[PDB]
Amino acid sequence: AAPLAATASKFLGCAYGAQQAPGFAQYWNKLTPENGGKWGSVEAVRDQMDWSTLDAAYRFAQANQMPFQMHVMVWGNQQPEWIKTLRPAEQRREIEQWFAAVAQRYPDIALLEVVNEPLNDPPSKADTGGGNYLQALGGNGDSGWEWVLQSFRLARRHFPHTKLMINDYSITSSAQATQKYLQIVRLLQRENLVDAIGVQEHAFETTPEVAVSVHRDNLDALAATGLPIYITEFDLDGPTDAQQLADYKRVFPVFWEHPAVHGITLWGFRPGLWRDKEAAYLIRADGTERPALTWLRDYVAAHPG
Ligand SMILES: O[C@@H]1[C@@H](O)[C@H](O)OC[C@H]1O
Ligand SMILES: [Ca+2]
Repeated sequence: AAPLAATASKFLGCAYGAQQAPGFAQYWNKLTPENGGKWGSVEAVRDQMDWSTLDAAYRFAQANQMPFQMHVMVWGNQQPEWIKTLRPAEQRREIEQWFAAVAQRYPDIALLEVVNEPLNDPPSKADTGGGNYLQALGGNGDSGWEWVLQSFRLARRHFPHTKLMINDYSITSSAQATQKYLQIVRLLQRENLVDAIGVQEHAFETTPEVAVSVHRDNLDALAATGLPIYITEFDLDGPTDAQQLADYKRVFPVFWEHPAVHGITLWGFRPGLWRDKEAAYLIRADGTERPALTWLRDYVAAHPG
């Protein structure tokens, strides 16, 4: 039994970790580590690196010839706790060492997610896993996004052959948010710092009060940069099987059939994925496939692009 996108022109991948492991390669052909590549997962204690969970995702991806998306170098959650109180110069040396460490250990990263959530969750908080290192990367600076520039400069320096991606949520749901995001992309491109645009597209981003057409128009706007688009963390809630199925039919094709979208990654498929309470899983606890998954296999087989 072969992955859904086996004969398609773009990948259909999934978040990977212990609860998503069973049967993974029979469904998906690309992966992102759900949690193990966050900095606070690897370096919870300063200067001792626990690569075990990240190694598990990378080794699995390689064993299965699937592209690996490193998630994530800079974010405002699940960052180490010890960095919060260091002076910015010291924080910066730690950031640099984290970049260099990842680059050395993982030579075959397909897509490096350098910054996730610049419009929503910058590393500027000092709560649990907040990081509080925005000023180590120059803060907002002249342009308003200096720290994003600095993060991508470090990634270019340390990963000279790797495709660099920016990622965020609640982008395609509004023109104003898409224009905001594209200002960051514009600033990055002044120095040719970014290679791909990611948008997460969780359930909360694609609800029907905003028409799918508006998401399509914003995809076109993002695509106007000439950069490839990736849908990075897709999920649709399933309080009933039928709501989930109807949502899949309404939402999924718009992203899948967009000529600038070069891959979609679901944010899990088995119970225990992030939106478990909302029953976003496509396979039930008893191992059975839900009607949205039945539909999705057929739809992807019929849409190779
Ligand atoms: O790491 C993921 C993040 O990028 C996004 O906010 O969705 C939840 C997290 O699991
Ligand atoms: Ca260190």
